[PDB]
Amino acid sequence: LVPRGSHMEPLVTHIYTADPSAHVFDGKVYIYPSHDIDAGTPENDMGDHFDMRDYHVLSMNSIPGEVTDHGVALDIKDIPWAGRQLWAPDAASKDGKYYLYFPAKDKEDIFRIGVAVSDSPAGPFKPESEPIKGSYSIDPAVFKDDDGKYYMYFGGIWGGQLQRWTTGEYAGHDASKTDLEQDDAPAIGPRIALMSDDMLSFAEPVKEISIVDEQGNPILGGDHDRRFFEAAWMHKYNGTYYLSYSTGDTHYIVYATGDNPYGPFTYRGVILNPVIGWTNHHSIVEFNGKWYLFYHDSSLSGGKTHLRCIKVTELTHNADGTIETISPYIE
Ligand SMILES: [Ca+2]
Ligand code: NA
Repeated sequence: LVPRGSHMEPLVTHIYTADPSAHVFDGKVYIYPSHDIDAGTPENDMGDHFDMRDYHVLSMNSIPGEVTDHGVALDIKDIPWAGRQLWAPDAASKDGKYYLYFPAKDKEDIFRIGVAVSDSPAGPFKPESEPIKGSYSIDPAVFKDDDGKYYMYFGGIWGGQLQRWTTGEYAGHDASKTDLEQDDAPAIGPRIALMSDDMLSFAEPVKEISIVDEQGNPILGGDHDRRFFEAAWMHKYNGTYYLSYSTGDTHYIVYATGDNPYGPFTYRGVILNPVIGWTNHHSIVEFNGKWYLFYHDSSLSGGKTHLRCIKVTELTHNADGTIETISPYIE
């Protein structure tokens, strides 16, 4: 039991970890990451090489600090609706219950988002027997706004299948493997829905978020440096709403700002430059008055994209609301 997270070192090494969603529950940091395994499945752009099967919840009392692995919180074998692939999760707390939101493919090989419930932030969690009605695609972030309303941000293109949901019904397994394939049109936007009071469903039809440049024009499909790929995250600073996300094939975490949960959000700049390994996935959390960026890389595995490790670093906002770009391997 030794302290970790002082010089951007891996927070845990006994398992591979990715896609960290960090929260402060009960005055502690709780982290909800994917648990990477060396499944030896084929590698490709639809992500079959990411064949995760369970979640472990991690916690820290301080940063740096000892990282507690609380064991298996949820196993894919116990989720009745799920076929494969437990991808980037998140958690929320309401009225003394804890909710784990997770993307997984159903038995028709279509990504949906499910919820599982516990009395403890560390789990374990009991999955609902079906996924959230009207959910689709991947990478949920459930954000509690200051007014007590909770919103799920979600979506991912390419293997996350968001490009196959243009009409509210799945376009089929022969549909686009990437995006709309119209680079001069506006890019695909992430999704948002207000959550129900009981946290098991959406309280409205799912909305799509507009992301625009500094001149107010939509980010285009061809603009891979700035357009949404996956890993939506929401935080607030100065009353401004910050939508951050991964750009996928250009390997950035970027951010965009707006004045309400639904946007539009105006692209501002880069949160995190590219890491070791193809994927880049993060969260941003305030703990004891300091802001932290949780992220991952493939450093521990010697550069294997599907065997990752989570890390943390301090994140600096300026008073005008801009954020200083982090480069992962400099200081
Ligand atoms: Ca996430
Ligand atoms: Na910048």
